[PDB]
Parts: sequence; C-alpha cells; structure tokens
Amino acid sequence: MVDSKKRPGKDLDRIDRNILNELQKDGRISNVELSKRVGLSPTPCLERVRRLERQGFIQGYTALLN
Repeated sequence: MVDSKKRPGKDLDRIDRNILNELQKDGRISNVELSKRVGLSPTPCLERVRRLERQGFIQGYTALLN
C-alpha cells in the first residue's frame, strides 16, 4: 500500500529497515542523524545502512554515506 522499503525485510536488522524508512521520509539525511533516529551510533548506523547498500537500496537514500 505504501513505503515500499521491503528490501530483505524477511531478514532485515531493525536498524536497516527503520533506517530505510527514515531515508524514504528523509532522502537528504547523512548518517549521524541517520544514527540517532534509529537509536544507534553512526559508525555502525552506516554499517547497518551499508548492508542496505549491498542490496542496492542505498543508491539514492543515504548513498552519500560513502
């Protein structure tokens, strides 16, 4: 019905799915913030987002994280 951030939901860490939901709600957020909206540090927040990157789900969202 909306969102569309399914990605590997059947197997997605709470940090990645919530991070994808935050990227869709905010396609202009880096990682530091991307680290606090999910309740984690950014160093790893990226580690979480990177996992979402390898699956081709962060080429526009926080793709900048690279």
